[PDB]
Amino acid sequence: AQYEDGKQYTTLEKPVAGAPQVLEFFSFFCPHCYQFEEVLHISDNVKKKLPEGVKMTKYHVNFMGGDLGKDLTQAWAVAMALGVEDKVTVPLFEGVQKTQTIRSASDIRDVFINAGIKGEEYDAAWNSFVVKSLVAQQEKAAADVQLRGVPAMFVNGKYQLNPQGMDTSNMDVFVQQYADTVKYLSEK
Repeated sequence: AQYEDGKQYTTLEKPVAGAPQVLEFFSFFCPHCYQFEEVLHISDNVKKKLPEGVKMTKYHVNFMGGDLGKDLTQAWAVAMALGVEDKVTVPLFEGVQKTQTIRSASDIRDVFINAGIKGEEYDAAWNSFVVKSLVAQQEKAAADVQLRGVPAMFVNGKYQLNPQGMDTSNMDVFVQQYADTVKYLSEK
């Protein structure tokens, strides 16, 4: 076939019922994730090729960066609650990997403040049970597929993207192949 199990994707031997249709995992400590976001715009280009009626979910993970890694998962929960993913994703990545000015929860907080979220609103979200449940969701979803590496994408809780098995001579071609694969798996 042109799309083969083991090549552009792998199949989970343990299916995840009720899973989000497109589920993506990342970490702000994850260098390929930085590439995926800043240089490749993977999530974007995937959505651009997905059918209608498709919803797209992105979760942060705890297993990188220890204490600050977890703070970041709670911050991403806040980001999701306030609908401000698109205002903090780039400064969080750059703050962690480029400038290295993110060293504590407070530095994470400054990113939101500078991006215009109000201190009051941020702290309220940060401490809210709506956010706690959203942290639980992020952890549960990762647990459901026994996740040990990011970046990672799952389709219908059944197929996992396999970027290693795609050509990387050309960034644009890598992206369109990646996205087309998601679309194929989507219609499976």
